[PDB]
Amino acid sequence: SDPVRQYLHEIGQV
Amino acid sequence: PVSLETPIGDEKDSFYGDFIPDEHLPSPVDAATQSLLSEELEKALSKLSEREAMVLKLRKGLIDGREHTLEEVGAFFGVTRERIRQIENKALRKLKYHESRTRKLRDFLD
Amino acid sequence: AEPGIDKLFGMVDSKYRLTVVVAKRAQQLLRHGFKNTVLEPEERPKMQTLEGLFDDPNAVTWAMKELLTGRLVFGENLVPEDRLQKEMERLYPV
Amino acid sequence: PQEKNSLKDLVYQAFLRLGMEKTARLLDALKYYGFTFSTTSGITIGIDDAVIPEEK
Amino acid sequence: MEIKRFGRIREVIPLPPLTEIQVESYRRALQADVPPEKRENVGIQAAFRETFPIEELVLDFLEYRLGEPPFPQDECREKDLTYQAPLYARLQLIHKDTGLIKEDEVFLGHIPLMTEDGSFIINGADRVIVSQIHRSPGVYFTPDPARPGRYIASIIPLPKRGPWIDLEVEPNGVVSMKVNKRKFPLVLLLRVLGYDQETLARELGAYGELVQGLMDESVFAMRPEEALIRLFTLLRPGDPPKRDKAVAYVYGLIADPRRYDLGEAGRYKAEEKLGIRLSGRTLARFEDGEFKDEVFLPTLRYLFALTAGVPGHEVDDIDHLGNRRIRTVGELMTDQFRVGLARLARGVRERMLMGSEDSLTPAKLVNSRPLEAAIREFFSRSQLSQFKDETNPLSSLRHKRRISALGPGGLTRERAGFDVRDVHRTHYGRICPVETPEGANIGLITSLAAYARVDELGFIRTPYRRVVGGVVTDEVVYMTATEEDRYTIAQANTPLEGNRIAAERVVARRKGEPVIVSPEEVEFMDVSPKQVFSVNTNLIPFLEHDDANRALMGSNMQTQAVPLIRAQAPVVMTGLEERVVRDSLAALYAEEDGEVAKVDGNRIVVRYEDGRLVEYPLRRFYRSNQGTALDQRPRVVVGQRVRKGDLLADGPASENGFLALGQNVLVAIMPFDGYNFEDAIVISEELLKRDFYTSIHIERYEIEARDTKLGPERITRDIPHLSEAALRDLDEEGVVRIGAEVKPGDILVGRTSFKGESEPTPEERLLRSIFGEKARDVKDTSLRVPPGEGGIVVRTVRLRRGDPGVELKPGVREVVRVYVAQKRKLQVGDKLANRHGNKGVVAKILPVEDMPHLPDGTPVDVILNPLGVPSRMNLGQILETHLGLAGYFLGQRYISPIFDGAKEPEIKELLAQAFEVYFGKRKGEGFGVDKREVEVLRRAEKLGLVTPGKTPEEQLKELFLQGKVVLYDGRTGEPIEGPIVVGQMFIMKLYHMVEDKMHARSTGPYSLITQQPLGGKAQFGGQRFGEMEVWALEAYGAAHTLQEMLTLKSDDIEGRNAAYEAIIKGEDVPEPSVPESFRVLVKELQALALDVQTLDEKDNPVDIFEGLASK
Amino acid sequence: FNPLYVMAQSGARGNPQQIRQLCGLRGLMQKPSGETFEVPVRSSFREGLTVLEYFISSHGARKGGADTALRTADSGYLTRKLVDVTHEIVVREADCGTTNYISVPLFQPDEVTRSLRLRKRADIEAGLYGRVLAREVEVLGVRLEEGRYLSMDDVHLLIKAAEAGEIQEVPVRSPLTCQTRYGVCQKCYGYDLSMARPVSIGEAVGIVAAQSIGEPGTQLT
Amino acid sequence: YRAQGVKLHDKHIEIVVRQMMKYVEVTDPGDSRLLEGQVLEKWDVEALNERLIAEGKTPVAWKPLLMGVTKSALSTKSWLSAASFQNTTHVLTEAAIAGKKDELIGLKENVILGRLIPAGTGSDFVRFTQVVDQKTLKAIEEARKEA
Amino acid sequence: RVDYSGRSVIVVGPQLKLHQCGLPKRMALELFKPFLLKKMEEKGIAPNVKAARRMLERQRDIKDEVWDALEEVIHGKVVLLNRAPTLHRLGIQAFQPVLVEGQSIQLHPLVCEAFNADFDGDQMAVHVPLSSFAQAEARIQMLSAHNLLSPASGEPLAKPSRDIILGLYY
Amino acid sequence: KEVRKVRIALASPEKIRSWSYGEVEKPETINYRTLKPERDGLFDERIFGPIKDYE
DNA sequence: GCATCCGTGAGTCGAG
DNA sequence: TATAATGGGAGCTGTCACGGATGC
Ligand SMILES: [Mg+2]
Ligand SMILES: [Zn+2]
Repeated sequence: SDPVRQYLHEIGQV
Repeated sequence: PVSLETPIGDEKDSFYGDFIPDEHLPSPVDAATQSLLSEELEKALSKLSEREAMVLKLRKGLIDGREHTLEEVGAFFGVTRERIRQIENKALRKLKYHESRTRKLRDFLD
Repeated sequence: AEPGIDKLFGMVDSKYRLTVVVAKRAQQLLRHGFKNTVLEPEERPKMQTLEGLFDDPNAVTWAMKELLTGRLVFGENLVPEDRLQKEMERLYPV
Repeated sequence: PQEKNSLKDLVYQAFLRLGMEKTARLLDALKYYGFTFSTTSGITIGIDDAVIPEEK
Repeated sequence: MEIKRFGRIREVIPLPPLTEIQVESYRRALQADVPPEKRENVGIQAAFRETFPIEELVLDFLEYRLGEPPFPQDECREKDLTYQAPLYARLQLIHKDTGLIKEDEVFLGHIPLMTEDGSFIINGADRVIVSQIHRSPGVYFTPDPARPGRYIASIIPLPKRGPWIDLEVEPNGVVSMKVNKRKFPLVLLLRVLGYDQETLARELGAYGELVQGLMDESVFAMRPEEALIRLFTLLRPGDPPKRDKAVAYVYGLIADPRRYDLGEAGRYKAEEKLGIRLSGRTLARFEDGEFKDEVFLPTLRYLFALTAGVPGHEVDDIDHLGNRRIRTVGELMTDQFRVGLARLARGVRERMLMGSEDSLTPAKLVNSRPLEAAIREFFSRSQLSQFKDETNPLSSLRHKRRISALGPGGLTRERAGFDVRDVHRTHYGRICPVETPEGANIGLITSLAAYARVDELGFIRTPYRRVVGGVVTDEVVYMTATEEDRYTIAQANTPLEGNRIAAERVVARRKGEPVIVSPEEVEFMDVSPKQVFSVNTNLIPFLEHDDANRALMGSNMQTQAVPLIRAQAPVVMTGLEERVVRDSLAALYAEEDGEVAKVDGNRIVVRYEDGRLVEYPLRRFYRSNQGTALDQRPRVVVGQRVRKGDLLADGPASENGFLALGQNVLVAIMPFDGYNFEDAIVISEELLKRDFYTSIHIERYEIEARDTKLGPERITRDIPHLSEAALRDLDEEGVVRIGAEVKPGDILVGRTSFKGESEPTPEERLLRSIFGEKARDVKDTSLRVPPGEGGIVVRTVRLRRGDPGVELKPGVREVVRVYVAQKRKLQVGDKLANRHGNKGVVAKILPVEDMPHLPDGTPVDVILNPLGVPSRMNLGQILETHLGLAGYFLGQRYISPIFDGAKEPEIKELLAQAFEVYFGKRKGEGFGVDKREVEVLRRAEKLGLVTPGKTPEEQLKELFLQGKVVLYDGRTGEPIEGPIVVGQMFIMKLYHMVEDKMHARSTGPYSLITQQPLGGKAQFGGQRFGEMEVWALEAYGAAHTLQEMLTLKSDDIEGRNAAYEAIIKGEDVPEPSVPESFRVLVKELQALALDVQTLDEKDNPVDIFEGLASK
Repeated sequence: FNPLYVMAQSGARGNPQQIRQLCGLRGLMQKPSGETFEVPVRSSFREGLTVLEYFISSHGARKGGADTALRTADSGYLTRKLVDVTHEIVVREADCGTTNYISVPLFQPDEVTRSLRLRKRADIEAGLYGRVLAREVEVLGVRLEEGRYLSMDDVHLLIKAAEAGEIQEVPVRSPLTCQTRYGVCQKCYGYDLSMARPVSIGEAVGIVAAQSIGEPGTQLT
Repeated sequence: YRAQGVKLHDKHIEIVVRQMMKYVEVTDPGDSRLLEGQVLEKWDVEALNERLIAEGKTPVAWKPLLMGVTKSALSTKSWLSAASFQNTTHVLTEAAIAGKKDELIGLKENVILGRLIPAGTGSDFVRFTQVVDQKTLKAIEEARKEA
Repeated sequence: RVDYSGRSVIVVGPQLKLHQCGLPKRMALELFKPFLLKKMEEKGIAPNVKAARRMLERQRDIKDEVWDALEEVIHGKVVLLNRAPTLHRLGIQAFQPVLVEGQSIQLHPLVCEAFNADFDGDQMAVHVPLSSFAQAEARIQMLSAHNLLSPASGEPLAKPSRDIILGLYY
Repeated sequence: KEVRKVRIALASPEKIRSWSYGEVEKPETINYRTLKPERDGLFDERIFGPIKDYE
């Protein structure tokens, strides 16, 4: 629900 | 710039944009005035001859929206540019006279 | 209360029809400059000026009074609209 | 004695029998005389006009 | 004249400084007069101490100072300036590595100063910051609505200073904690705090079945670190559980004094409720690397003890005034200061990274813009910051004492049910039960009681006298509601001989409950009845005789009273009318004993004992926020000996130092020809003749001349196409001359604007050709007097660009202000009211000969309908009228205190003494009883008013003692058929005046998008014909009228134009067209990707845009 | 001829409870909880209250004001709902032709006596007045024809007949049973109550219904 | 209302109640296209069923439904009426999906359009009524006789 | 929001007939302004409409003949009075205006109940129905004297009250 | 013709493109100096029409 | 079937 | 245009009742 949190999570997968 | 939706008051009931007038679209009064002006102009132009009213209408753009040169109005009536300048000047002379007499078009001078 | 309002409501099946008849009649009177009136010179509605009695400018008052006389005919489909307008413009030019 | 209810009834019956225009006239008349008499009647309120019953 | 005061109640203490709730609060907040080293950590000081040191290089706070204001108050009001002081802070930058120290005093901007009277001047306008009531922080226990045998524990910090935490015992038996809408087992958090199964077992074991519900094996198995990471994964899912991140987050949520602040009041309430001591304002601590519990275990313990039904444990009443506190000016302002400071700190930390890590001063590190912005935002745009109400001095005095439950960090209006709007028993002596707004805000906006003061913690306290044995001391104790609940408090009117209680049975309160009690059981006693009510309510005489609903209106309406040129204090006062004027600061008094050297309209010079010569300038014809005139008049003469505290000048709405909100008029209570109908009021033309109810009002007009891309606007006397008649009262520069009378349509300031580029229509070409006159470059933009306004020009202010001391907003060459004044006589539609809630509009002004009159020829002033009394149940006005009659003839005024007043017998006595003067005079003058007086006496004994058989004089006196007299109808000469109540009543002219409210519009300005008329008199607006109005027209079946409202009279453009032209041509109005707002609706639905199609009967598209919107 | 008494009796102003507060005792007051105080207010406004009594009264005053304030929004909202639901209903014709109708009961079963008793006058008038008769009705030797709008007199006659045991209920045309599409018809509607006569075709009847139900809303306690 | 001393005719409450009972729910579709549990106006199912039973088809079995004034108002055939009431997005999404056509039957629709409402002087019953004076009337009559 | 509308404080007008209201002249001059311009043209008060309007713009340029003209304009016409909240259809009624000096609208006592109007400072709005049709609707359907009974109960709405009752009873 | 009905329906991207007089390619509103609308922006005269009549 | 969560509503006109 | 620099930050608490989808 929080686009920032989502994006940070995606970033953290690399 | 500032938001038209900027709130006025502590109630949610009013916006800033609500206090801003429209200066673009003519008011009922202004529209009325312009109409009356056209009608008084036609009334005054009817006191001329058809030809000398037509010369003025053609020269000032009341017809077709464009202001015709003396050479064009003259060529349109089959007369000389000097002839048309002359009938335009005597037309305008009669207009000014009828104006001094009836005082009709004065109030539209603002 | 409008004078003879009860009798006027008497003349109609629906009060709104009274309103329509009155309104349209007043439009007729205004359009033809009252010279189409069914009233007689002593029946003409009057208005008190500083000068004195003059014709009542109000067409709705006129129309209601006219209606009260009985000399007006109202209903649906009495005559084609164009024909009515033209016959009226022939009888009372503008 | 004429009071709210009787006067209301009067108005209604007058509406039925005499119609709108006359009832309007009746209403204006009732208004006029009512006011007129109300002023000369000598109705007022002093503190002694609220009367404590001995029974209290 | 003589002033006779009633009542036996002796008040041991005077009313407190009335604006002290404002003044002391702000004084404490700024600590300006305290030398920096001696400052307590509170207010601004506390904000700095909280924000600093800023760690990351380390920036630390030393001390702050406040300078003097750049401009005085009068100047600020004149120039649209905020009255304020420069704030500086001495900061030292330290490099912990190097040891290096750079220290400097940085300028943080300005902070607004409170004036002497407790108000502010913010951008030229006077404002009040209203105190805000709210729930006190602390730890509360409320019953759980779902499960009866269970409870909810709520931990509440200060607003914006933390999340609330709720402790609950779930149906499954496990104890849950709710934070930021997430719930978890409280046991986990306890484990993070370092609790072990042994400690919890020994501690909470006494309450049998719950502790096992607290027991969770897995949690006790894992050490506090694993529990901290686990808790963090519960609170912040998806965030990788780095241990330092977890420590930081939990600390920030719970133990961080920067992010979590219980009140000082929060702390005190917690300590008091749970019986513990807090090391600080946080729920836990971070000490020696781990977390240490503070709050949670005592609250859990109390919760369990309560559920178990252990004696000594109670639920909390959240509307109890022990649990509800006031946030005053200082606290609110300080909050915003703290916010701006935290932002400034964010900026500092960011600057401590970029740039050179070596060369930095404190001046380079600090940007004060966020702080300035937070404060400017609070004072300008907050809801609690209000345009001051200064209609009359009492208006502002009351405004400053108001208490709001609304505003930021508080209730919305839907959030307010019955519970909050209620009068709590604890409101006694603290918040007035009477003075609150009628309507939607009822119970939300309230007023501080007269003897009440807000303590340092923010709880309202009320004074009581100690009673030892049966003896009442003079020692007063201010108590909060919570402490008040402990004692048995006797009523203030309980009989006394000396200091001893003289009654065998006394009326007292125990926890608000009324009770009959022995003098031995009396611990305290009320100071006065005045302490129960607000300042406005305390100004209503015979209040005990007025129903509360009407008394409310009386209170509120005194606020609306307009200062009158002839204004007088009431003939019946309550004894507060002097104090109010004094505290208001409107009236002027002498500092020490002395002699008056000079007396002028403009100033008073006094030579004191000191020998020093002090000059007091007087404010003359100044315009208040509401446009009433504030002006001071000298009450002393040259060479007069004055003492300390003696009156020098009267302020507005005061007479010889007494509050004058109105006039004393001779009133008759009786119907008059229906002009009295339904609260309407009839008055005598004599009132206008003698200038009673006449008031001065000043309106301010303003105009700017600015730079345009088309060339400069100019303020000039040269205005295109205008007659000398039109320009007559304008000076060389184009500004109207002082002293000129201006009427609607008249020019105030002449201005020209460069005409926007346009091609003249061929019609204008022909016209211009006919008259041979060039169309001017400029248009007439002049400021004119609006419809219904106008008066005498009393002032002009002009401010140009390039002249000393003045700078305008960008683009603005010059600003002109014109002040226009008017003397307003009372007229039909103006509103009058008394202090008892009787209010009405003036419907008729009769010539004096039509006015009802006394036998001796004296006509009455006002005629009030008796029908207004019985349903309203306000009898105070009646008693006021009677005592006013007595006073009218005896030539005296009275002070009848609230609830200890003049009673009926005394009023009868005064009335008798009055009758002697009213009659005996006549008998001596050689006149006997009138024939008509005899007739009236006949009808009167028929009414049982007089005793039959007594002499006419005896009977007339019997009537006069009932406050009734014989009254003659000025029209007939015949008497009114019965004796009528006549006397002096105090009546005020309120701020609602027909002149201000009357408005009409034919055509006018329209809105941009909707093309519908604008709103309001000020915009020349049209009336709103709303949904309900439309319903009315529909129910009448009036279709064409309704259609007119929807089209020709609103947003149908073609239609309204055509209608105007038709009406001025005498033609009937045209058939209406499509309303522009429907086209707007269609395009707005197209913007939403919905296709809206108007169709004909054949289901073919109809184009209402007439080809204009289609390609 | 006392002024309070005269005003009260005439209906010019005042009602008994208000007069009771003036000359009588003020009476019992209620706590904020709604629970009543044991001690009443013995004083009357003529005598004047005691600060404790006055304060005790304020709770109820305030509760009343809050009641009102919060009620006007609820009534308003209701009215708007009613308008939105009934707005299309108009008298669109003279007779829909239905044979259906409703029988207005003149007797309510009484619970305490467990037997029928006569409904109150005004209730019957509210259910009867200005309605078209569904079937012919003969009572007390008078023939009320089918299709007759009931005058207030007609209603009084039916009530007197009911007292004489002649008739226990009245067949009547109603909007409930009306078959008119998008509205009602003149007959099923009846009197336009404001004119005491048959409603005119075209009257927007739904709006009037909503306004009629909605207007008193702020007075309901 | 009676308890508050408010005299109000049953008639009005009946108009409202009538609108409350306006709708029905299908128990069995019969030979129609309708679905079981589907809700529709009583008028429409009566017309449909008389169209089916006169066609020799099994009629729809339906049940009376009572819905409150809010729901009833929101369920009306007119989408301008419903969307101006409340729940504008819901009303408008379903209306827009369905390709719904507002027939401008009631008052609100016409008011929104700035039209002449179908009540009072706008009613089709009294709307077209003509007035003519006897002189012009007879003149026209002679004119129509001579053709 | 609509044109040809206005608002002011209301005052009792006992002397009024049931079909009348007091309407302040200054309000009337604005509300009827276009009609007034036309009439000012018919009578010689102004050369034309533009001059008439220019003449009404300044309050000191207003002579007494325009008031007589305005009296002529409003003849037989009615205005709508409205008071908020408009709870039922009698929240709006039609009255024939009687021009009055002074800034207050004068309201007839008998209609106070239907408007729930009183004299404690209530204000009302005025509207001018423009067309022959609207004016007809107002005079016939909406006129105060023509609606005497409650559309709700059928009982009399405009009826004696307060002072009137008091006097008659006395 | 007279309007007897109002239809409301979903709009294809095709219909939305048929309504459109141009594509707004730029976040620009009006020019900071001239105050005239910026080309291809939200106020563009080439898209939504001329600011002044017949000019 | 019955808890439960989410979304949607909550009087009018005036002024500001 | 090049030292190295590698996962955010502010939360908002005193309604209240209903319709309707969704969940064990
Ligand atoms: Mg009022
Ligand atoms: Zn029917």
